[PDB]
Amino acid sequence: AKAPIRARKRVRKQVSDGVAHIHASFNNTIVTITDRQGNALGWATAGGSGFRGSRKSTPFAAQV
RNA sequence: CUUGAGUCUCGUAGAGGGGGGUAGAAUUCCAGGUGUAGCGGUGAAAUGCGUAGAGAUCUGGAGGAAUACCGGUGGCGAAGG
Repeated sequence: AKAPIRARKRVRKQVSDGVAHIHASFNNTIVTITDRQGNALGWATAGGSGFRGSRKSTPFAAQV
């Protein structure tokens, strides 16, 4: 063993495939990637990107 | 008398009515797994929902109300329908 790399050479799972489920809501948009059996692996939102109801509800907030 | 009106047979369309029964789907709501700090609401957000484990996604469970399409100036009703 040498001293370790500056950016990772490896990654701890490799399940390859999933589903992005989007709930594009009337006030927001919520995006969650889930494994193929529907157990959610991680998520993020429009509204948490510094937006209230009034801006989180847009395709640009959803894009983020 | 049969012509107005009345009567049965018989062909027949129908969201007509009353009584009871019913299927699938949905609006709603919860838990928990997975996940992790977000969710929700407008004109503005606040009010409201969370982090004490939500929202979202999967799976389990709960209630009460109503039938999208079809569909027509159509068909039916004593009218309200």
